[PDB]
Amino acid sequence: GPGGPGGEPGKGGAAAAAAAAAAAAAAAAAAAAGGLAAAGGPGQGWAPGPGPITSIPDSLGGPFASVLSSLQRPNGAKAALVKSSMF
Repeated sequence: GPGGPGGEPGKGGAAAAAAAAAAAAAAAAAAAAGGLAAAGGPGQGWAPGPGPITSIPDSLGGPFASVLSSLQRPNGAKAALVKSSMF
């Protein structure tokens, strides 16, 4: 036949994997000692297009984005990871 070539081997590495495993533990220990952060983005936004840097609030006590809804009806059970349980 004509043949049947292929592609060079990808990039492997054990350290790259271990690094991720250890990194995870560190974050856990850091919080155990006291507390540093909660998530990679303190505030509400995720808006379309490029936006300004995440500047901390000026004695407001709320998320980055400013509330627009005047009358926000009462709602509950709105979370991605809800506290589950089992017998």
